[PDB]
Parts: sequence; C-alpha cells; structure tokens
Amino acid sequence: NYATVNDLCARYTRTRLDILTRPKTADGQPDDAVAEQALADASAFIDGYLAARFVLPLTVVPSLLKRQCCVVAWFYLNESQPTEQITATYRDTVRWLEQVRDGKTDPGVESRTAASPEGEDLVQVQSDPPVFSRKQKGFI
Amino acid sequence: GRILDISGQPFDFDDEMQSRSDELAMVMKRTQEHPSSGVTPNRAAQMLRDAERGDLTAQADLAFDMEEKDTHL
Repeated sequence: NYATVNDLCARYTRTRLDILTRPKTADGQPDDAVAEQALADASAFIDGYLAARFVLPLTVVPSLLKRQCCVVAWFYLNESQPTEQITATYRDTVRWLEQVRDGKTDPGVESRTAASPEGEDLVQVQSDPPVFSRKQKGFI
Repeated sequence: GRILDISGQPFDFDDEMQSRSDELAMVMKRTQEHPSSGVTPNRAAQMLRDAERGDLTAQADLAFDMEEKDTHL
C-alpha cells in the first residue's frame, strides 16, 4: 500500500477512524486490519489508474500519492453513508487520476530528491535501418 | 661534367631519385585525407583559398575524390 494506517489516522482523526472501523471487525472492538485492507484497495485503485504509463512497482513514489491513497481509502471506508464532501473529494481525486492516466498531469516527484517515476515507452516506432541518411559521411 | 640546364645555370647531375634521399622518407608517404566527405561550400572555399595561398595538398585530394566519385565527371 502507498500509505500506512499511521498516516490515515493522522490526516483523519483517529477517533473517527475507530468509529468507522469498530463495526466492520468481527469482535466489535477497534481494529487495525480493516484500515490496512481499505488502504490496500485504494492503492490497487491508484495502481490501476497509473499503470497506463508507468512501471507499476514504482521506483520512486510521488509524494502526493499518499494523499491520493488516504482520500480514496477514506471514501471506501464510508461506503454505507458518506458525507457530501467525502464524495466530492473522491470525485476530485478520481478526476485527477483520470488526468494522470490520460497524460494531462504528471503525478509529481519524490519531494526528497525530486525524482520522477519511470515507465514504459508510451510511443515507440521502428523503421528499416537508415541508408543514405546525412550521418553517412561517405559520398557527399 | 658540369651540365647546364635550359636556363644556363651549371650544376651537377645525380642519378639518385630525389624522393629516395633518406631524408624525405616520412614526407613522401602520406595517407590521403579524402576531404570530399561531407563538404560544405564554406569549407570548399576554405580549401580553395588555402590552395591559392600555396598549400596545394587539400586541393589535390579534393580533385582526386571528385575524379573517382562523380561518375559523369
């Protein structure tokens, strides 16, 4: 997963996270595996939206992707009855992921070293070996 | 023995060839430049001007390449 539960419980108040999680567990006591599973599902969502033009086991993780995983995990964790703002922000992050997949916006870099994640060649052409090109310094 | 040339200057005639004088062994053996590879009119003018000033090497190599390359020529 892109973001750990210790970050989702920091961006979103831990008490509200416990309130959301405690029903979903089998026993009925605050649990941590539910949040990790939701974060894994959100990371899978982002991975699917990024694999279009990136090598998906990201060499360097864009620093905004932690936020983009936390928001989607929060929406996935409020599926029974979400606030209007939660839905609006989830639609905004889906729009951002669609723009990233299309090519309108790059995901960003790692804020530590400003390195952008690599990916496979979106465009690739092959032609026959070049003959009579200007690089052939013979003749002329 | 002091044979005079056409201009009437006496000298001594030697049977040894001038190139085979044991002093011009490293200047009579030159590997050709082939300057006609990627010629630009600026560079052709430069070699022509160098030949005009006196250094005829580049002009001669260029002429040789023109003779062997351009079939109609």
